Amino acid sequence: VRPEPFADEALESYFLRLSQENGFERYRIFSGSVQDWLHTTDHAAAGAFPLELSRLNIFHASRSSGLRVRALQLVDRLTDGAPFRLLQLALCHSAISFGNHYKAVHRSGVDIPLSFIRVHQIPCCPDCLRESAYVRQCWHFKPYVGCHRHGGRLIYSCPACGESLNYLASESINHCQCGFDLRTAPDEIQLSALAYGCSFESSNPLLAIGSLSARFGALYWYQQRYLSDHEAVRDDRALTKAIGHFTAWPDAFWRELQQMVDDALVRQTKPLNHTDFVDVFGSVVADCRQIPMRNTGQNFILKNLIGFLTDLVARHPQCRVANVGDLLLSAVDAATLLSTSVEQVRRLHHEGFLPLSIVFHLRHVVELRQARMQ
Amino acid sequence: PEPFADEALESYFLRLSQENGFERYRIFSGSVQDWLHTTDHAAAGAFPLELSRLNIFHASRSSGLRVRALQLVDRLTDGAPFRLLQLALCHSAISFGNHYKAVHRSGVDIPLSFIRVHQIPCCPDCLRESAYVRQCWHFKPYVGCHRHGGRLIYSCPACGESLNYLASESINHCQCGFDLRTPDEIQLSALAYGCSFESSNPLLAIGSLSARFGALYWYQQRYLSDHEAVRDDRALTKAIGHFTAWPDAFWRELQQMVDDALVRQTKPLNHTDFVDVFGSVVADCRQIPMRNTGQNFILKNLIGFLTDLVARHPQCRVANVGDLLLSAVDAATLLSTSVEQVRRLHHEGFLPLSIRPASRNTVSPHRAVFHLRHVVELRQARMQSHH
Amino acid sequence: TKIEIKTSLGSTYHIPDARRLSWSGDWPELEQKQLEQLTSEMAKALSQPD
Amino acid sequence: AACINPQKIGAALQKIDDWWANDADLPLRVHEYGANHEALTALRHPATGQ
Repeated sequence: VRPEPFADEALESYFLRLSQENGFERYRIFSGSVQDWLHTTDHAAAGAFPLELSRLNIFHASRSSGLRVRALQLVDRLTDGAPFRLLQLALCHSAISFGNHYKAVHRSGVDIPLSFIRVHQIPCCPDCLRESAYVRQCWHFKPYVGCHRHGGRLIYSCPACGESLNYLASESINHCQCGFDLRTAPDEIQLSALAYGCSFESSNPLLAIGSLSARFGALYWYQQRYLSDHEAVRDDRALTKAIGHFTAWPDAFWRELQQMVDDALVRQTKPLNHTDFVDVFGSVVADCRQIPMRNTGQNFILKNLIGFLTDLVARHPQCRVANVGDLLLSAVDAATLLSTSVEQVRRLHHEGFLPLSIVFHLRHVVELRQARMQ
Repeated sequence: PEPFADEALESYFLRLSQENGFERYRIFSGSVQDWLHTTDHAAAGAFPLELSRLNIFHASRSSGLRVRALQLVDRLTDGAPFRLLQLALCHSAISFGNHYKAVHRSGVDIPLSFIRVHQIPCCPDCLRESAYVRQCWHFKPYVGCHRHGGRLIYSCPACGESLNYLASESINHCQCGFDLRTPDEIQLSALAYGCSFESSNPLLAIGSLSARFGALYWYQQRYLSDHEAVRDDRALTKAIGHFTAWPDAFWRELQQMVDDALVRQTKPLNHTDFVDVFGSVVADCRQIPMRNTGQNFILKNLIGFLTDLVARHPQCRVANVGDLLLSAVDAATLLSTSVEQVRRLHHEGFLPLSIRPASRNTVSPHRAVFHLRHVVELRQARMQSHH
Repeated sequence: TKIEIKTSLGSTYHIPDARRLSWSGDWPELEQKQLEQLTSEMAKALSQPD
Repeated sequence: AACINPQKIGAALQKIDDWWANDADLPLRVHEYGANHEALTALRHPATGQ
């Protein structure tokens, strides 16, 4: 009794369509029936299937998700004609959240940082809804401002009259509660709309990464460092700010880093060889851990920092007076710049590759990196 | 002398001594060991003369002192601090499964057993172009060559006298012999020196070299149980064909033993150990050194299978397959994480414990205690990543 | 399942069907209300003597 | 006649402890150590200071 499935839609949308095709008038009546059906075979599973649509998704459940998944499998099985798992339609907690880098949710190969998930209102697009009325998954991601098809400019949060749109809350696909048919009625916004499918043309900017999880990583880093939202809600600011930043980058990144360390010298009250690397560089190294890729060809932020640090030390060789390059790094920090582990750094100290300052100097790390790690 | 991109550490040193005219034993002892002694006493004490003994993975504890000797050479020969160290074979920090010794050379780790310690062969068709013993010969899984018309590496008995280059340090000729200017699958087996493949349909045809090495080690213990007969070429040559239908054969091997195990059942299944049915196939997944699923393809297929097995056997009044007990070290392997993390996961209540222990005691890592269906579900639910 | 409650202060409460009320969630109308009324009587029973 | 024991009714009523670990799940029966019988563990083990 299943409906046409699509590859680009949200789990909640599938369920609404599924119930309607069976002659159920309202979701609450349908879910009432299902929760009761389950009590004929597995009571723990039944206790894991809530009646209200807004909490149907897996990412919502803290320690009972185990039972919730089971419940979903029973639905697949009991409804006739079931060649396809519905488990491919929903968010799960992602494994990369360990260490609290940030929270993230997983879907079919891409990790999405949690902060990019919409919560209270849901935009939609009428030129797509007339063709096939179901809700697309990409509409739940904040970066997706503007539709990538049909011109797609200026997608609304309020269709008509006095009310914003939220289809989960009012349980409805084609109409809002005041009765407006949702289906009736700048140029660069597309540079973000394309996050949908990446699909970029060759270009000069750093954001020419083919890995989707890394593209999101990059956007998150930028938001976290510049679009701080101390002052504002960021509806689309990224479209006019991020594109430029990652286009003037051959210089823009060096200017920021070069100013930061010069600025540091001006305020360098204390003898420099007792100052931490972080005291001058502000943990930009730790932030390099936010991008999910570790190899140099994808993690361009770390790659450019090494460029800069190499020349910074190279202009400042060892002399009688503490100078740039005599800043201290931990084994964890050297391990990060050296693309290695902590125990391997300990071995490198133990085997004599580098000395201890009491803990390593920046010159020691850059020199050891250029000297032994190519 | 400049090093070659693919040169062994011992080859370079032999050439160096000879290039400076230090051809004889006594001057080899001298120009090497006595000079080192006169720099400092430690560079010599750590430095035995015989060539086989010179490399790190032959060494004991005082490696740093041997390195100092390499560093003295780096100064004498106008080098760079890691010019030689990029070539040396050292002790891996990675166990490569079951506490095996494994040896590390600039990014590739090769299990101790694949090092061709004795009887190094050679290929005259490349030696005539640049005469230096080259790397990728010291590997057991390597017979024949790429290029040169293929054929066989010319093997040890060149002329009624066994050959190698270490007990008798000449390159073109050895001992009594002359200047040595003397079946279509091995050229594929040959690709342990590099990968270079396209249209890689088999699961053995893609990846970094360390993985390609691990896959062979696994195949060997599992299907070449026959005692070593130094069929070094022929024994391994067959592994490639074997993997060509893997996506569809591995599962049948696993299915066969579910049924053969079942008919020998003596206890209700919910008190049966997972191991009694599957024979540690899980532990073997630890011989490939990588932890994540997208690279360790052997583990990836085993999990695929177990997920399906549970799916076709839902819970009912009589116990069935899927209720088997796992130990702490087994969940750690299936969940792609270290053991201490499982203890933390238990403590927060994300999974149940099925056997009640006695008081004033502890449950050890080897004790079987979680149900299979509980682990499979938890992993799908909260352990996925971009890997 | 139908649940009926009487108290010593003269109140009566009636849940026509107890099978649908969760730990977490908003209760249906007229039922949410009796939860508030019962909460008040008990809040007193717990806090004021005699 | 068949019956349910007093404390068995009582154990059900007082099961309203979900203040630990910032994860509500289902509530525990109030216990000085946060005992959880189903999982054979304890949520407010003295080792945590909770």
